[PDB]
Amino acid sequence: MQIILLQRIVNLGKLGETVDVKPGYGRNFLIPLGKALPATAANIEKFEA
Amino acid sequence: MKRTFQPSVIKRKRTHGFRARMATKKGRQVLARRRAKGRHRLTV
Amino acid sequence: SRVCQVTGKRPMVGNNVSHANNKTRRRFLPNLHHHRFWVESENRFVRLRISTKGMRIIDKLGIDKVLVDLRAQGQK
RNA sequence: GCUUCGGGGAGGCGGCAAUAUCCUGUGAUCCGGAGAUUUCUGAAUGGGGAAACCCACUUACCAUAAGGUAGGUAUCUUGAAGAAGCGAACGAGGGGAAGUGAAACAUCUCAGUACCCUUAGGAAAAGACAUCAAAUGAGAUUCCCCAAGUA
RNA sequence: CCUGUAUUCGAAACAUUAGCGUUAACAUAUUAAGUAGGGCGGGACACGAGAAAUCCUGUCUGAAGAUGGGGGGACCAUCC
RNA sequence: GGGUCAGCGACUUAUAUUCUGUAGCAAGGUUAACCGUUUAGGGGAGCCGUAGGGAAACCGAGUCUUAAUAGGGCGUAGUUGCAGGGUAUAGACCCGAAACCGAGUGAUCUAUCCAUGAGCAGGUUGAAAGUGCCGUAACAGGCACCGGAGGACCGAACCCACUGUCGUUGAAAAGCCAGGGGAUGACUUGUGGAUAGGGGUGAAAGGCUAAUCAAACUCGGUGAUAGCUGGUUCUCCC
RNA sequence: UUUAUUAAAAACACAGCACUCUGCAAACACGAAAGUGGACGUAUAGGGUGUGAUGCCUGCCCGGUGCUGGAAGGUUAAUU
RNA sequence: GGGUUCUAACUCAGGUAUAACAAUACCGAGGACAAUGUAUGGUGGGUAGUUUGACUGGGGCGGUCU
Repeated sequence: MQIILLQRIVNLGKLGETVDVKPGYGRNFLIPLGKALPATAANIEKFEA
Repeated sequence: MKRTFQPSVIKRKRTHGFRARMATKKGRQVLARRRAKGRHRLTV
Repeated sequence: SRVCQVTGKRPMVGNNVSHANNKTRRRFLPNLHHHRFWVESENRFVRLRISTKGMRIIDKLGIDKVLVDLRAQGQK
């Protein structure tokens, strides 16, 4: 899963950087608890703006 | 000799009733077969 | 029933085939699992009985797209 | 059995099955089109039930008594309109045997047949090439005769 | 001889069929990704795994996307 | 095997193929589906024959094998209709299984269970407990009274079925008579309900599950199959 | 208690004994699943098996087949 | 290349609220285990379909089958 970081978290990357995570990690923790967003054009534009 | 048959209208009506036949989908098929054959007495 | 909503997968029929080539009727059941999908557009968890391919479709297309597809399909 | 609109012109009130009272040129009986009435059970649908039964609620009106008249009150789907149930064969789809044959029998056959389930229409399905062909190429689908009991 | 046959024929009313006109219900894609293909297990193809092409999918996967892709009965190249 | 008589009763139909007879054409014969104001006429796709050899390529009155050109193997009047004999696929000359499979109907009989009611004349026997007295250091123990337990006893109703006779085309598809067992309990019985077939239930006999049980009944597959039994109808000639 | 309808018995059952399983969403059973009985019970409880009041008792054998425990070594599927 | 820990998937036939079942929300208890889908080895008369030859001074047993 390609995902944009919404905050610093260890061993993955910086704020706003796009990482690849395991689908379970991305789907069950980060996105539901508001630490990242799915990697789409409409979300990268939202974050950059 | 209590013989095989011993009539009781209440049990007969519950077991072979028109309403009991309608309740189950299969029994409606039996009733429809009686109607198709042309039998005058559909149910007891 | 044991049917995947997103993709409509349902039990398949087939044959158990022995080494002597004896055939017996068998079923192939979908990998159905209960999963609570987080939906931001409604700020809530929606529980679906979904297949693994269904979860992959959630991953690829988005819970919003799949949910609107189900609502168009009917039961919601 | 009633009303109306047409036909018809001398008998008629269905049959076993006649009798009696009667009707009929003021057009009867009879035939065709339309309309009205259409008890109760039955999808039955106000609730229930051992079908042709029991018990109701409510709106309006009437009666003054212990009621009558005309309605409304099932469930589901869609956003007030639909659906339910029944009934030949054919179509499409979801499941799907065994007797039998092989001179036994398990691969195989029977056969995707019998049967169960779902669901339409006068048909259904399919249908236009991400199809064949390798001939000078043809040009959707469906059905018939060959190819051929051949590969 | 009677009812008939050949022949010519009637409709107040209603149904049905076709043509035309009009209405209100629905539909009206814009070129196609969890798709083609692939591993495992099955099914259908006259074809019983067979050297087995082609189609469907329960499971796990998964492109190119016209400078591309499918088929032409394993498979490769050329060709159509 | 047949009581007798009368009626019904068993080699068929469709297609494919081989041989024979007959008819038309004849190195040619014939069309199928279809069109058709439809038995005519059209429709030449297709089929058989006319050439065979070899697995095949390939060759061809030849060809295969072989180094061989030797040797050897195989080779050097039909067709379309009609009729008949046979064969192949279909039920296939007729009748006849015990069986297997699918879907339904059955617990009004019977097996167990659930809920709710009812029944057990009459007469006996006398457990625990209890009371009182004696007695014990207290215990214990003894006697009398009282008490009414028991899958307790005798014995009707009720339930059952151990013996014998009768009956055996019975009064009865399981009985009658004379005796017999239990008879306050693991009892009997009324009503309603629940368990359904490779399933149920079973104090267990493979017992019962509607006079049917080592796998109920009805319909369907089904005209199951039967190298087996039975039958197979007019006449004469070789 | 039993073979309704040729067998009522030494057969079945029985109280009692023993082994074994089950820590509860128990084991076990019906069912495709849900849902049930077990049980609105809890190791003095429940299931299965054998024996069958009571008195005295219940000897030897783990080689075979089961069951319990162990993995040092050999062999071993898909998959890769 | 194995373990330990965590929770956020998943489970509860645990408590509270929701009239009751269920679901849901929170808490609590587990927890990448359990369980289920596909594939796969073992076991499996619990259940099915079947086989288990012939000659023979009847059959079986013995003997024989070229």
